[PDB]
Amino acid sequence: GVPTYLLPGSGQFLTTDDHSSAPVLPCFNPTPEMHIPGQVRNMLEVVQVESMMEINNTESAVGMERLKVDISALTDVDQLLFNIPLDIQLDGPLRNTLVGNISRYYTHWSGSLEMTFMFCGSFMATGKLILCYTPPGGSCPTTRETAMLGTHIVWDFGLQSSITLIIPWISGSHYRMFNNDAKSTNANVGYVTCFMQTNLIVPSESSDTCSLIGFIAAKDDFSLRLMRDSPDIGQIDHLHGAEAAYQ
Amino acid sequence: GVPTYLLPGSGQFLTTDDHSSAPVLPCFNPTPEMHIPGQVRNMLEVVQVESMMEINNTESAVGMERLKVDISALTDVDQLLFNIPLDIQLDGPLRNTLVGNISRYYTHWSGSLEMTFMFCGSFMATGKLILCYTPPGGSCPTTRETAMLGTHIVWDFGLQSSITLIIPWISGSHYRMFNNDAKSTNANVGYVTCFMQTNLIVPSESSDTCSLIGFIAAKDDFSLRLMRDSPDIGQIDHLHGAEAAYQ
Amino acid sequence: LKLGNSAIVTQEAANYCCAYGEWPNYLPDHEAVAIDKPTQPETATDRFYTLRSVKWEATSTGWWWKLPDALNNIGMFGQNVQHHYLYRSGFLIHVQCNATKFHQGALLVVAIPEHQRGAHNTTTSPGFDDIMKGEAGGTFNHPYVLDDGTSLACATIFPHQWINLRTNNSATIVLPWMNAAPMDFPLRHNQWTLAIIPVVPLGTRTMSSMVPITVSIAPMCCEFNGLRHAITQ
Amino acid sequence: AIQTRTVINQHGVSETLVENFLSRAALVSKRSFEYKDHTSSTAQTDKNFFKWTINTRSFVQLRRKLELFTYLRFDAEITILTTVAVNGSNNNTYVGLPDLTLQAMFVPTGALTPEKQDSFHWQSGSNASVFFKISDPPARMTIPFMCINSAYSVFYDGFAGFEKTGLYGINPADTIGNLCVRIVNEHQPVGFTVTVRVYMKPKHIKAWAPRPPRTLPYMSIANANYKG
Amino acid sequence: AIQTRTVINQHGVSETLVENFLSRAALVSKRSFEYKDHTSSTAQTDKNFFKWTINTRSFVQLRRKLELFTYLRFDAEITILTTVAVNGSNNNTYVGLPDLTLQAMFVPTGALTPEKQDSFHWQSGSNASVFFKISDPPARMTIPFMCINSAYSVFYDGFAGFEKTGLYGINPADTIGNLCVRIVNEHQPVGFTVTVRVYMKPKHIKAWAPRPPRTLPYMSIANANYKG
Repeated sequence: GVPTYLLPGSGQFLTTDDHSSAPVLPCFNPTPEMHIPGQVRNMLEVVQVESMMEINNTESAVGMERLKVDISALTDVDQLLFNIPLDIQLDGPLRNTLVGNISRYYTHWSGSLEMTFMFCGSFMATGKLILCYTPPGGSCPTTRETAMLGTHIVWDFGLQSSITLIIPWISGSHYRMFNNDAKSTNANVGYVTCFMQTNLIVPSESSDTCSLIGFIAAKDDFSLRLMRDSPDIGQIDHLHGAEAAYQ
Repeated sequence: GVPTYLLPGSGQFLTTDDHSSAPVLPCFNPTPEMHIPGQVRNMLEVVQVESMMEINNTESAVGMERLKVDISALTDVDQLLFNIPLDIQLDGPLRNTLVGNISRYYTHWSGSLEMTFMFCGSFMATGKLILCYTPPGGSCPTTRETAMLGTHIVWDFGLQSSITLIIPWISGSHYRMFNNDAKSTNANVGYVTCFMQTNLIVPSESSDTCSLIGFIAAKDDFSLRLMRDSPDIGQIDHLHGAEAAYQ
Repeated sequence: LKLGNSAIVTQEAANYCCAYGEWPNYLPDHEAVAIDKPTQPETATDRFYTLRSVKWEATSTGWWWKLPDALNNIGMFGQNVQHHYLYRSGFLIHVQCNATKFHQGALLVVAIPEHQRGAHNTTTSPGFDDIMKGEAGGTFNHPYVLDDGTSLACATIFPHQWINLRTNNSATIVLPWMNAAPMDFPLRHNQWTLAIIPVVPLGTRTMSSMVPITVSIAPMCCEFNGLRHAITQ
Repeated sequence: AIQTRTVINQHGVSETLVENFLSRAALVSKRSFEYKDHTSSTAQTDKNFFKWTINTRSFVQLRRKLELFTYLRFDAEITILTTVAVNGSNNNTYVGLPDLTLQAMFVPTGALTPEKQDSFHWQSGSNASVFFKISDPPARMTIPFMCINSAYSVFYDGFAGFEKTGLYGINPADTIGNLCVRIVNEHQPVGFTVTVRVYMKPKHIKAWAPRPPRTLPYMSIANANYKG
Repeated sequence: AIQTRTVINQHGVSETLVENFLSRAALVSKRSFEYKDHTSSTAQTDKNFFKWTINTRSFVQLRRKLELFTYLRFDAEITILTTVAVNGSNNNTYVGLPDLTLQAMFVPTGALTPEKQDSFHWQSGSNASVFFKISDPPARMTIPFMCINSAYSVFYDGFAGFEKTGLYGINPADTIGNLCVRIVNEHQPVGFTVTVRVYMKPKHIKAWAPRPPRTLPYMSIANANYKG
């Protein structure tokens, strides 16, 4: 017999182990694995594709029209139109997105996001619109004048329908540095703002309240680490379908 | 000593394991294995050979004459003579067959069956007889006219004594999709029917009530998976020979 | 354009969506292990079945047609759906709208694998009537939640195009088979769910003047099981 | 409301794989069944044995994890952690906890699910069982991929059949098994309230057609109804 | 009466092998023998030890499985799962379950089967025994092929001899052994009702001359009589 000793930790059940156990019900060939399309091998290609944000930060606009923002002829010049923060696990536009929801399963979500806006107006709905992105170190812009000083682009959607923004190295995490307090410390690591460079003008027969949506995706340098339980849905513990599989 | 830890599941008895244990009563050479004929290495060559079915679906005909069907001069033209379903684990002709009984030991029994009929009449007992097989997607035929539309063969047994049918890809299983209900869900995956193309005619000295039997076998593509206890015989628990080996 | 069927749809430049990057295809080596006699590569079934044009208003929320729920009970696809137990088909989703250049709106054309859509504030499962809708299809009572408890803000990870009416009025999603099964029964199951969901309401200076969303579906590489089988030999 | 930020180097891609992302042994079902000596058959089919159809939708967090993807193929490593507890009191020093064994039998589709702790289905033999004890390490059975199609339809846009009502999302396939756990020992004079906490670790995970996650709270296991 | 169908790929032939088909450890014999301290010898030759002649015909499902074939050669892996149970009551906290050992001794043909728990046949030495405990894993003895012909005649068209009556189907050969299980410990002041559930897994299985299965219910172990 091989002389073995039980190590400290033998016989315990770790929930995060790769130990292959005894295959119960053996010599059973399963259904043979066929090439189902859309194969997911990683969470990165999940978040690398575009996904809309809750751009309307007004709490009166909930449900459908919170994925879109209204630009009218009375929305004037030099006005903050959306104030999207580039932070994942707090309330805002980056809540029910792909990247935000997948990175809510993880603590650390350092990387780069690829956030894309398309204007949803008429074909000749022309208007110059300045998008200002601000770094984590800095104050949020309130006017077009302080939007021009920061790193910004001027997107005239008269001829270009979708604008494509590349964001350098957003890095946020979950912090529990306090001793057993469970404070759930958050982070502010960026803002993407919108301002009106000129009045949005439309033909008289077309709608003046022209709308705008936007997406967000991720690049290859975006990555996640140290998976956790996502607190989007809690345990309800009284589901109607429950205690029926238990029967 | 080799440092070992007890895995979760060590010391348990799985009934479906291939672990070779300690050979009790050793250095004992058995009776040396000689070539006994008819060696069975697989359940496929069991079911690949022909076996009769309970073709008479009438419950009045039980025992002997349920393996055969009577064709007389008064059985007329365009009449349904047998209505064999191609389903294994429900009551019918496919109950006490080889393939049905072996595949009652298994849940999934996808494959092809090779079901063979021979006419058991006189030598000059001539009669055109149409056999219609229907796919799982479709209704059971009731007349010769709807038997001709489906995939069918016309077997005149005046000169040919045994007819041989090949059935493409019957696939049935056992389903317990309901949560702990034990409904024992079944499947309907085919029918083989019989109709009279013309009146069966016989000489006056021979018997008019000419009989017909049939067999069923399986091909090489027939296969079984996920073995279970066969419910053909239940536990009686009061057998007379029992408690005598226990003495 | 799109002349490979018995019915064509004339439109602008294609700009197709290779749905998950892959084209429709028939059974490869999976044919031998699946249900036998699948041979019929039904080409009259590939007719471009244009559903009736659902009516885009500003007050509208969305529409959906499950892909075996649509195209059944009509045409060659419907007749072979009743006569055939199981099938495999990719779908060429083609979504058009005769919207003017002056019209305002975005439209999430999204095709959903297994849209097991839930009911609203009832714990019971949706049934035959509110799932198997048919040619006209159902409407999203809550398009933001996609009637499934999910989020429309992440509906774009599915195979999707975008009718931004200022740049395109045409969608083309070339769906593959999309099932765990190699071939599956069209009566009891839907592999896909086309969803015409306006994330922007239709905009005009009037009371959202009329555009129709005409939806045209061709089952690409549609393959049923064969009723006509030589049962002899 | 302290706002702090840290720089993360984070040069890894393998932690976001689907295999690592779903291959965590999470609590998928747990109840305490009352094994204490039943002279009278009361609250039958749930009293003296633990029955649970093997589904990932029973617990909400792990449920929302696996309905991130439409189609999934995995060999569910089932780890069954049973902790007994004596109901009532006998003495003050030590009540005496026996090393009683349990038959954590796996009942697949097409197989007879037991309805009592002494039914004939426990001794079937065809449906595989493990016999493990409290003093033993918890039973680690890695059940294989039990589905007649090639992936688990965690959404099934359709019904189990063309008739009846309530089968939406109920695949005739998947139906991974009926995890039936009893106590093999005949009823002790003292009783135990044994809670079977079974953990599922999906293994050899392949995901297909990735989806938006669930955002409003769930209302039922069998469906995907929502509180909008 | 729901009627559903599924498409099964099912590209396997090895699951229908005879070795896999009969190599499942099924319950072949089980009774509870009353080991509790016998000051008076009552109900002798069955009270204080478990005797069972090793035959596959004792349980019906496994019996119908092995009389699918006429001739069988297998080394019967015998797994003996004994669960004791204290009859009566002593206290309310813990009755105290000792780690008592058992001699699961295998008595072949031509060997003396014991008639009591303290007979001299238990200490024979020639007939091999395993000594295992309740706290130990169950005793896995793989007994070899014990037959003076080359296969087990699960039907024997004939008698054990040309004279006497009742030997039809009783092979002078086969007679695989007398599985005799006792408790090695001398009688405790408290009693245990130990049930010996022994499981046979046939190993290295070769089958010959395959047969129709049994269709009406059995009526006796020794014969194949039928209720027609």
